Amino acid sequence: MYTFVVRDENSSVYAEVSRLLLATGQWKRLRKDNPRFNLMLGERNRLPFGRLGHEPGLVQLVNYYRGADKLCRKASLVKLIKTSPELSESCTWFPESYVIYPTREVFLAAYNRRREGREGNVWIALISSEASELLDFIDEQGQVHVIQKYLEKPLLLEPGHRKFDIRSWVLVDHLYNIYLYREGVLRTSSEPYNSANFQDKTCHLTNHCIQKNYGRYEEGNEMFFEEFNQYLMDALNTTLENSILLQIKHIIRSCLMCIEPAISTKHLHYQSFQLFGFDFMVDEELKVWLIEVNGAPACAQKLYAELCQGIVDVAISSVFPLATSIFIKLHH
Amino acid sequence: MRECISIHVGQAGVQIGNACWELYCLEHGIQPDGQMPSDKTIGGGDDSFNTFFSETGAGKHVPRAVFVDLEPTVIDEVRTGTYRQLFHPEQLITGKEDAANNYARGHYTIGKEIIDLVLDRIRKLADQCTGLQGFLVFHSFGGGTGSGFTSLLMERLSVDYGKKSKLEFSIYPAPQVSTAVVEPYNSILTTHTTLEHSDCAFMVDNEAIYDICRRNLDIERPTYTNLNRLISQIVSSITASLRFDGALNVDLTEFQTNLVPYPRIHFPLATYAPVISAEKAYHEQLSVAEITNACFEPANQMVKCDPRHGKYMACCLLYRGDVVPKDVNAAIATIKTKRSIQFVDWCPTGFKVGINYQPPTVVPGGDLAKVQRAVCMLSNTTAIAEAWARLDHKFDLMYAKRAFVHWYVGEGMEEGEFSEAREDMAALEKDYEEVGV
Amino acid sequence: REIVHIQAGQCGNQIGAKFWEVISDEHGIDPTGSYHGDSDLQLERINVYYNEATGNKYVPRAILVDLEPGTMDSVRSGPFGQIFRPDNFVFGQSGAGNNWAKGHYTEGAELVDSVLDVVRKESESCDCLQGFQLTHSLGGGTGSGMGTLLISKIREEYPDRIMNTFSVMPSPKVSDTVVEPYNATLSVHQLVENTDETYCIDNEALYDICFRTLKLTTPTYGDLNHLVSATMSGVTTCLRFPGQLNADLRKLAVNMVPFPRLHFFMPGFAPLTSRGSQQYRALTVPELTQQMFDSKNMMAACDPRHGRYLTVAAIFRGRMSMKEVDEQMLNVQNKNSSYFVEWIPNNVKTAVCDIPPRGLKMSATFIGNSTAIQELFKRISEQFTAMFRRKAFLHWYTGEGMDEMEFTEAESNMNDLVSEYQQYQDA
Amino acid sequence: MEVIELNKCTSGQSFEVILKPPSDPSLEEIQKKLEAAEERRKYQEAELLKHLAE
Ligand SMILES: Nc1nc2c(ncn2[C@@H]2O[C@H](COP(=O)(O)OP(=O)(O)OP(=O)(O)O)[C@@H](O)[C@H]2O)c(=O)[nH]1
Ligand SMILES: Nc1ncnc2c1ncn2[C@@H]1O[C@H](COP(=O)(O)OP(=O)(O)CP(=O)(O)O)[C@@H](O)[C@H]1O
Ligand SMILES: Nc1nc2c(ncn2[C@@H]2O[C@H](COP(=O)(O)OP(=O)(O)O)[C@@H](O)[C@H]2O)c(=O)[nH]1
Ligand SMILES: COc1ccc2c(c1)CCCN2c1nc(Cl)nc2ncccc12
Ligand SMILES: [Ca+2]
Ligand SMILES: [Mg+2]
Ligand SMILES: [Mg+2]
Ligand SMILES: [Mg+2]
Repeated sequence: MYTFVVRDENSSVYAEVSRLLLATGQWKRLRKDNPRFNLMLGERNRLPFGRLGHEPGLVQLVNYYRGADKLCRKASLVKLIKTSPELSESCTWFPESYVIYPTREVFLAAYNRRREGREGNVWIALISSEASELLDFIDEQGQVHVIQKYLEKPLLLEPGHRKFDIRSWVLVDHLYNIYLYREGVLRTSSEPYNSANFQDKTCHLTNHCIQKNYGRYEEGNEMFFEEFNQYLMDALNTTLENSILLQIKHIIRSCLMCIEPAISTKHLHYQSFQLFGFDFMVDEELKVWLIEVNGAPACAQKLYAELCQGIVDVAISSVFPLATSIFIKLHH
Repeated sequence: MRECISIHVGQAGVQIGNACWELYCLEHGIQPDGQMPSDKTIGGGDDSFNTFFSETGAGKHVPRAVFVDLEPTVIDEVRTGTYRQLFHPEQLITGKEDAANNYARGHYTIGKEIIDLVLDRIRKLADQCTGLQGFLVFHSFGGGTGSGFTSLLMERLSVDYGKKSKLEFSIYPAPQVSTAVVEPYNSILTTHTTLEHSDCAFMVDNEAIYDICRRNLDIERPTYTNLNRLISQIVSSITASLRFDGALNVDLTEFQTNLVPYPRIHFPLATYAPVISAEKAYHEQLSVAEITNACFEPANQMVKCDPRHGKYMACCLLYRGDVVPKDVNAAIATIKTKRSIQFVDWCPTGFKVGINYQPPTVVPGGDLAKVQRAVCMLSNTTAIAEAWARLDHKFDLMYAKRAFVHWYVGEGMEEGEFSEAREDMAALEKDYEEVGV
Repeated sequence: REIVHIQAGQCGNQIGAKFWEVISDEHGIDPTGSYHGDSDLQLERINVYYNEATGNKYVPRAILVDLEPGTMDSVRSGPFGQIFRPDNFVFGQSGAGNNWAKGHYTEGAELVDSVLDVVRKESESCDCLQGFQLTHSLGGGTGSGMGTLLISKIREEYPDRIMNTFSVMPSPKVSDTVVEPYNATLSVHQLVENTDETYCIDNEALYDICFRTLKLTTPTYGDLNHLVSATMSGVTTCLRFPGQLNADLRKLAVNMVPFPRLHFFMPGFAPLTSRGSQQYRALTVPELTQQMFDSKNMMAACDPRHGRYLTVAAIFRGRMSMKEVDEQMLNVQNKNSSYFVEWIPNNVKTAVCDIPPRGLKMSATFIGNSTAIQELFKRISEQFTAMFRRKAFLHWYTGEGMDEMEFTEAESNMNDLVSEYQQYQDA
Repeated sequence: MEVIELNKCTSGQSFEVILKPPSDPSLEEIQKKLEAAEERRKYQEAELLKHLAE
């Protein structure tokens, strides 16, 4: 039998991956602190990578890439793009961002050209058009935060005149194969998009939680690719693959290839995989923008069974084999 | 010229000492009887190799070394082995009953009765030195003698040789070859007591050496002899600057200056390449760039850890064989573009490089192939703290139940030394975290 | 590192004699004490158990004790009886009557000083005495009562030496008298305080093994002692032969005993063999490993799955792949990790010896410190209380000067030992 | 790459390469703790011999 431990009871994804493993009859679950495991479904904070790969006679695998946080924290992501030549200061798919420490050096330099050319000049932290009022908010909080150009002309679904974000799930296995789950999900706003006041932000913040009119156009404010594609054909005379998905695969490949030297476990004494959540924003011109990367994402109830089963097939059973593919392999 | 005295404590320290001195003799052309034909100054001299060898009027070159173990069987093999003529009987010190894998028995019960004898034998070597620099101390973390007696000896050496540098070669415990279940206790106890008395310590994890022997030497079940010959090669690379003409790491003080900017964080990581099997009939000789690049693969380190996720405070490259600076710099420029090499902000980002043209020596009939060029990298990286985290975790599991603690208390030790030692380790791990984030 | 061996009483002298037969053959020593062997590994650590005599003769460092001459006469008549130093035969004439009080307080007290005289003479010749090993039963009177009296006096004169015992636990399946639970309970109380290591050899297990596994329908003591001598040869291998470990009794105690009172080991052996019958297929390393951990191969009638292992020492003997041994031993722990306490990391150690025991090409001996050993002491505690609640058969003991209180005290301490084992089975 | 302090001899050479600049207890105390531990051993042994005398 293969052995595994569960150290993040709050993970809906890996809770489902536990059951699948048990249901194979070839996987036994140990107690949190038993060291003689094949697989660690690790905690999200202070995972003890230093204690992995030192158990004689056990091939050990873990569901997190040490060093992947540099991509999955808003402040670190901005630093990674501005300083990595692979992505560069003038990367075309990441919005202008600046890291602001709250007790701004160059942010005001760009914001003051904003007043020059009279261009769109709304930014986000939490949304505003006046810098000195978002900074009163940043410092009356406590922690660091990024301020980023708010995209004023997003692509709006019809009917509804609604805003949305695209969540892509990406699995990276121990060989650093990059697998894009074929099923995405649009996280829509049930409210019409109002550009006259950002203080009212239920039509701007597209989070499924922040939508507490919610459930009107589609179940749970979730529009999946089948329907969204048919829409792009009827409405705009194009496909999801051509207008959006090419850029998304390009962005995913770019991000993950940039940090591969820093996080790869190819020649390590333990092995890693990780499931990422990429969040994309599409603009008026069918142009995709990366918003953030989630290192511990959740799924949609529709897709849990399929995706979690895919994690077992691609990420776990590839290392521990037992006694049609739902992924698109992004090549590199 | 300034002398260095090597001290080997316990089984691991003695058997590793055997391997090192065998190799030293082969590297300097010293025969098992102590004769050295190439030495034209009979009876003395201040050559570089005289740092490790004294000379008799009869032309015998005698290691500046003392061997000490609380039980005699291991040192008895030195007394009757190939190099028995090399050592004067007074440098081979043995008791009759060992520390029974018990730090407290080695440090208190048994150590109190032999420490004065050992210091007198060390004094005998020190008196033959015109300008002694310090000591190189070889021992295991896990043995009762290697841990317990070493810490007592290190304390007394600070008292009797206050101005002398002390370097360690320490064998970190690995279950695949380990002998005792209480080795995590002995490691933390000895590291706590010794920390302030050691200027620089090179840890060797038996797990790393074991896997290197299996992977690269194709030895299915490596023995101590396999491990120690490989360890002696790394030890030799580290001490070559003390035994040969050169400008880098020429005195023990220079090791601390070059490798240790803070006193407590004095555990440099050793990485060695290339390790090639003698049995392999076809081999392609690795270039400077290939062996240098291998210095950043965790599989070639003396302790398995991930330097990409720590910060560097110092980095030395020690080459032996056909190497010229131009190729080193070319290899480094390439490596810097493809690897995660982060230094602390208060340290310059640079490599100190030393090259000895004499290629590595191998013991005839050994497992290591002769190579055209080799390198040992000494980097002081916070990533080595992973090994402390591992050791402290095992310590915590047993100590939470007080398992085996009665054996130490029964030797005169107090329970509070366990928690005192563990707190020092907690502070040490905290130091590495402050410097590495 | 000399060991002084002591065998007391009928059972102690019968298993003790067989032990010396078995290891004498393994070291190439004949009944006359002359060495006619082929390998020098036989002599490298021969001094642990043998003194050297005039003419290059090897004399077991063994002392034979009993309150009646009968069994000791059988030993001196036995095949190797002429190898023991005649002065090391120390016997009375009255016997102990299966009465712990007689061995410990009256009959035994008259003889104990002359046993200590022989012990002292043997110890004074020792370069560096490791300690002592005692073979005895707990259900009788001499080995039980006088044996534990010797242990107490030995500790008083050698407080810094290791005391190790091979202690045969009584069983109603192999029983001589109804008072065996009394004698065993009184002895266990002594063992808990005055030994560092005790191999619990359960006559219940020995009987079941002869009956259920070796298919002997009516086993004798000779059949039981065949299992005992094979186990005793196994667990002393690392003391008698030069290995990677260079093991001794103190290192064994340090690493096997996390808490001083919990020093009672379950021995195990594989492959299980009956006398005068040789099976011809050698066991593969996987089969050796699986059998050695099988409850049916344990010499204490306890279910290891009813507790957890605190520590384990395993010894493989013969020509085999040490890489395969490492893999199989790692396989057992990894596949059954719940039965090894997690608060003692890496608590299973393995040794290998090239010399196999007589009649086998490969063998495995198991030494377990398992909390399931509490089942053995509970068993005896129930049989003890069944009689003691009615004070039955007590007059045999009060007639020697004992008081009921001393029985109550021994009962309480053994029940404490049981609950202390239970404390770490739940941790 | 800044190459500095290059030193050459017949046995080899050494040099430094920079890529980027920056951003005890006394004998008396030992003797007492060893004696304190020995005191504790002898106390424990005296307790045992007392117990064995009872
Ligand atoms: N690399 C290497 N490790 C060794 C060697 N000998 C022992 N060890 C390791 O050292 C640890 C045990 O310590 P030892 O040196 O054998 O014990 P000791 O210092 O003699 O102390 P005591 O025997 O307990 O009195 C274990 O972790 C062994 O794996 C050796 O020759 N080479
Ligand atoms: N530059 C930008 N321009 C326009 N809208 C933006 C934006 N940055 C963020 N948003 C909007 O704010 C919402 C939340 O932003 P963000 O993704 O950074 O927070 P979050 O981390 O809580 C969601 P998750 O963690 O699931 O990705 C996005 O869905 C998006 O609609
Ligand atoms: N295994 C084994 N048990 C024995 C042997 N002889 C006696 N016993 C057991 O020991 C107990 C009797 O003790 P015994 O040694 O004969 O009495 P003692 O001479 O006074 O020590 C009972 O439990 C017997 O079953 C023997 O040769 N082998
Ligand atoms: C649970 O950890 C342990 C258990 C036992 C031991 C050690 C560590 C270290 C050396 C002493 N020791 C052993 N001693 C003896 Cl005599 N025989 C052994 N046979 C097999 C294995 C080990 C043996
Ligand atoms: Ca000379
Ligand atoms: Mg987020
Ligand atoms: Mg030793
Ligand atoms: Mg009888």
